[PDB]
Amino acid sequence: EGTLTDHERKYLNKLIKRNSQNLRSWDLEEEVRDELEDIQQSILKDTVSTANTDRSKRRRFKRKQFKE
Amino acid sequence: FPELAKLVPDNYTFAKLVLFIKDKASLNDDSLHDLAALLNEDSGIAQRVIDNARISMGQDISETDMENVCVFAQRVASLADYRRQLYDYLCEKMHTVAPNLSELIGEVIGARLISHAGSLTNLSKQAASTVQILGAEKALFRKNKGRISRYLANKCSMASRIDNYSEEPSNVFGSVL
Amino acid sequence: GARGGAKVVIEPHRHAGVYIARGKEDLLVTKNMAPGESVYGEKRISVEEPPTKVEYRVWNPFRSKLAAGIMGGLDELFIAPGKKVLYLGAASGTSVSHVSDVVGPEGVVYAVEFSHRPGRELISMAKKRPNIIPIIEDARHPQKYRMLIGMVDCVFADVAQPDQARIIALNSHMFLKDQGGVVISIKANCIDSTVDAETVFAREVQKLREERIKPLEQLTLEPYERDHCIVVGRYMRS
Amino acid sequence: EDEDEEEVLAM
Amino acid sequence: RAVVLGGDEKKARSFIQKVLTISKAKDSKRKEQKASQ
Amino acid sequence: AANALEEANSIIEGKVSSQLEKLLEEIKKDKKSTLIVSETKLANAINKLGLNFNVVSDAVTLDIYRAIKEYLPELLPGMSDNDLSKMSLGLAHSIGRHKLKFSADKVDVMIIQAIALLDDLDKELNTYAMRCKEWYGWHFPELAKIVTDSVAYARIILTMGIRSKASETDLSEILPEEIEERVKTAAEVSMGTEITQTDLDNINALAEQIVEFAAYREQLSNYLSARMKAIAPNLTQLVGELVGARLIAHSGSLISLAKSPASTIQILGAEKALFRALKTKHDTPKYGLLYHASLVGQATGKNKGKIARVLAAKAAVSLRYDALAEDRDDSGDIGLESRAKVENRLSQLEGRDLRTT
Amino acid sequence: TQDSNYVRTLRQIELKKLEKGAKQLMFKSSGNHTIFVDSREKMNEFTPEKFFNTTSEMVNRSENRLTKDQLAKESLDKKKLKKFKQVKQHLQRETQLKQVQQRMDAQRELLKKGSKKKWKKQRKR
RNA sequence: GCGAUGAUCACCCCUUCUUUUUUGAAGGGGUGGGUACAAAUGGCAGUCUGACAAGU
Repeated sequence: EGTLTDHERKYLNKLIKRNSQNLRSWDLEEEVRDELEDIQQSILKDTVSTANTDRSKRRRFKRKQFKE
Repeated sequence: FPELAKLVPDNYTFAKLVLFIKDKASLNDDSLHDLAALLNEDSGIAQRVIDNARISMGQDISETDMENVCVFAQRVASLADYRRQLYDYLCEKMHTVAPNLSELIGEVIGARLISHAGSLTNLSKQAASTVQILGAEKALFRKNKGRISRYLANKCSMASRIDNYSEEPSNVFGSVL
Repeated sequence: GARGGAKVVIEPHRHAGVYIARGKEDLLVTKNMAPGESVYGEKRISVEEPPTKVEYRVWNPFRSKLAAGIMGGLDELFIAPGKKVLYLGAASGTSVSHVSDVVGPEGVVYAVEFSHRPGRELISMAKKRPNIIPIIEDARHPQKYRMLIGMVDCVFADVAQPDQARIIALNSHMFLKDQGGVVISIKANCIDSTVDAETVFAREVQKLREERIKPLEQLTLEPYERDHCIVVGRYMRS
Repeated sequence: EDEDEEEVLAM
Repeated sequence: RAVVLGGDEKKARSFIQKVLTISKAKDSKRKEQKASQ
Repeated sequence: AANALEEANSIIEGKVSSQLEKLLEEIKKDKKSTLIVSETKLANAINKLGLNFNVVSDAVTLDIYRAIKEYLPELLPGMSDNDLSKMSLGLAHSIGRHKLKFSADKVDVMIIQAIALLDDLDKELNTYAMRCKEWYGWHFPELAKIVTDSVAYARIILTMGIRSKASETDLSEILPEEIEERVKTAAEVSMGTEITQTDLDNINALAEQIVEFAAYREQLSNYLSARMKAIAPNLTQLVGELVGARLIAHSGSLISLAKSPASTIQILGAEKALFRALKTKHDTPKYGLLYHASLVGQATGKNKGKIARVLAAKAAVSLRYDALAEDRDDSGDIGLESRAKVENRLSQLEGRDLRTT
Repeated sequence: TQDSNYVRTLRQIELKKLEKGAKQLMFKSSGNHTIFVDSREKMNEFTPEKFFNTTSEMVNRSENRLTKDQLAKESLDKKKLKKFKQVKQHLQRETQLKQVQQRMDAQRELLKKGSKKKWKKQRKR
C-alpha cells in the first residue's frame, strides 16, 4: 500500500544489502574474470568461426558497388 | 490410448481393461457398465475412460497391432493365474514337508530359508549362528530387535531339524516353539 | 564441467519459470514437465524435495534463440506460468519444450510448423507434453488453423523468412490479446544480406509499428549467434 | 609392451 | 610406438612400473645376500 | 473425433460440410438475414448454396470474432476451458497426422519394439525351459540328453506325465522313431523317483506355458516379417526380415540408418572389434551385422568380404528409397532389381578361379 | 610411428569431447542492447535503475539482473579457471591432431598412382 | 515365579540488581553406507579405406 515508514524503508534496505552481499560470492571476484574472459573469447572464436561471414559481407558489398 | 495408462496404474487391472477396450473409439453406455463392472466405480475410472477415450491423443494402431496387444495382454493374465496356483502349491507342499518350520515363520519365508541353505538337510546341519546370517541378506528373521532375530533364528534351527530327520513331521512342536 | 555426479545449487531467475543452477558454473535451467527423459539430449539436473524427486532440464543458449536472449538480459519476457503462447516456426521440441516448461501445466504452447519432416519430430514430443498443441500449418495463412487456437498472451516467432513481418501481423491481429506480448527473433541474412545487419533490424522495427505493435526492447544475440537479435514489443490495438 | 610405448599429448 | 592415453590408463601404467621397480629392487637385493653367503 | 477431423478439414479447404449445411438450413426460415463468416472462401462457398443470406466477410468482423473466441468458454455453457483445450489438443494431433500422410502401417517404432521383445521372449522361454528340465528331470533325469529341443521336451511331459505312461503313450508326432523308442527304454531303467499328482499338475502347467511361449514367439516372428515388409519392403528382399530389423534397431530409426553411409552399414554390428582394431593398428572387421545375410552365406572365401561391401552399398540404395520416398509402392521393386545386380556380381566373382588352369 | 586410421579416431574423440566440454562452460553475453522510448523528455530522464528496477550493481550484470523488490573461494574460482583451460587444450590437441593428419593424408596422396607432373590434367580410366 | 532346548556382549543438527546482611532475585530430522529390481537419447564411446579390377 506504499505506507512504508522511515524504519520500514531501512529494514528492507538492509535486506537489499544482505541479499546482494551474498550474491557477490556466487558472482565471484573480479580478477579471475580477467583470466576467464581472456580464455572465453579464444574458445568462442574458433567454435563460432564467422571470419568467413565477416569476409563474405565485404565481398558482396564490394561486388555490389559500381567500379569506376 | 496413453491416458488409460495413467487412469488405472494396477498393471494386472490394465490387461483385462485393454482386453475389453481394444479400441477407444468403441464407447457405449452398456460398454461403460461392462467396464464399470471391471473393478469398481468408486475410483471413477469408468466415467474417465469414456471421457478420455472420446478426447485422447493416442494414435490408432493397426488391427494386427491390436491383435498382439490383447494376445500379449492375454499372456500376462495366464502367468499371474499360474503364479497364484503355484503359490498355493508351495504353501501346501511346505506344510507337508516342513510343518514345524512353516508354522513358526511362514511358508514362503521357510521356502526362502530352505533355498538359502540349498536343502532342508543342509539347513538342519548348520549351527544356530550360521542360520541367522543365512537369511540376514534379505532380512528373513526380522539392539532389542536383534535379540529377537537371534532368538527366532535358534528356534528356526530346531524347527528345521524336527522337519528333516522325521519321516512324518507334525506341527505340534512348531506351535509351542 | 557440470558432470553427471556434480552437485549444483538451483535458485530462481528474475523471470518466472526460469532457474539458475549455481555451482562451479551457472546454467540456465527450466523445470522438466515430463521428468525422466530429455527431448534433444540436454543434460538434466535432479533434486530431492519433500521426498519427491523433481527434475529440471538445462537450456543451451547456442541451440535456443530465446535462451540466448535470457543470457543477454532481456528486460521483459511475456512467456510466464499461466499464459497461453503462440510459437511460430516450431521446427521441433528443442525450444518449444523449454517454452512449454515455463508456462507450466496450467499454460499452453501453440506450436506452428510447416515442413513435414520436422513436424513428425514435433508431434512425437507433443505427446509427452499434454500442454503443447502441434499445429502443422503455414503461418502465412492463419485463417486455415483458426480451428485450433484461442487468444494468446504472447506471440513468439523464430520463422526465418523474408516476409516474416506479415506473418506476425496476421497472427497477432487474429489471436493476440490487446496489450499482448510480441517477441521476434530476426536474422539479417535471410531478409536482406546485401545491407548491414543494423539497417535490416531498423527496417523490421518500422514494420512492427505500422502493424500497431509498439516495440519495447531490442537485443542482439552474440556471442551465441551473429547478425541476430530479439525484438520485444506490445500489441496496442487502440 | 608398455615399455615399447611412449605417451604423448599428456593431460 | 606412440599412443595418447586416457586418465584411467596412465594411472594403471604408472603403477605397474612402480611394481616392477620394487619387484626388481626386492629381487635384486636377495641375490647378493645369498651371493655373499 | 473422426467426424471432427473430416469437418475440421472441410473448414480448412473452405468447403461447406453436410453438418454445416443442416445447421444453416434450420435457420432458413428467417428471410433477409446477414451471415457473418470469418473467411472469404467459406463465405463464398456458403453463398453458392442458394441460401437466403447476405454473407459478409470483411476486416471489421474480425473484431467480432476476436471478442467471441476470447469469451467463448463462458459463451458456451456446459463446457469448461480445460475441456476445450483437451478437445483442441485431440483435434490437433488427429489433423496433425492427416497432413503428414501418417499411416498406422508405416511406423518404424514397432519394428524396434518387436525385435527387442523377440529377444526378450527367447531369454525367458529359455529360462523356463531349463527349470522344466531339472524339475521334471528329478522324475526322469535323462530326457534332457535325448531330446534337446525345449518345445519337444515340454510336449513329451504333456503327452505323458509319468514314466509308467511311456509303455503305452505314443510320441510319434513329437519325436522320430529312433528317438521315441530311446525315451521309452530309458523310462523303465530310469533313475528318477515317483512324483505325486499334485506335483504332476503343476509341472504340466509349466510345460503348458512352454509350448504356448513357443507358439506366441512364432506369431511375433511372422509379425515382424509383416511389419518389416510394409515399412521397408526393399530391404526385406535384399538383406532379409531378421537382419533388416536388427539393422534398423541398431540405428534406432529408419531415417537414422538411412542417413548412415554404406561403409557404416557394412560394419554396424562390430563396433567392439572395429574400434579395437583402429586403436591398435590391426585389420578391421569387414562384415558387421550383415554376416548373417543369405547372400553373404552363399559367398565363399574372400568373396564373402567383397559381397559384404557390394551388398552394403545396395542396402543403402534400397534403404533410402524405403525411408525418403513420399509415394513408395509397397512392392520392393528397387530392392528386387538390386538383388539381381548383387547376384550377378556374386556369380561372376564366384565363377572366377584363383588357381591357374 | 602411427597410421592414419588411429589419428582420425583420436581427433574425433577430442572433437566431441570439445563439444561436450564447451556445452558445460558458461559464457557471458556480448550482444548489444537498445531501448525504444516514446519522447525526448522520457528519453532524457531514462536511467537503467528505473527501467529494470535494479541497483547499479544489478545493472552491470546483464545475465541475472534481479529486480530490487526481489532482492528485498580462491580454490573454487581457481578450479573454474582450469576447466576453461582443459577445454582450451582439447582445442590445442585437436588442431595438433588435425595438423598431423593432412601430412599423413598428403604422403598417401603423393604415393597414389598418378601423372604427377603438381598433378597433370588427366582423366582417370 | 530366568538361562547350554543358549544368559551376556557410522557422522552431524559467570553478568546485572538487591540487603540489618556473609542476603535474595533476573539472565525428532538430515547426511553416509549395504542388499535386490527397474529406467537413462547418461559415461567409457570414436562408426573402416576410397580407384582401379578382370581378360586377349
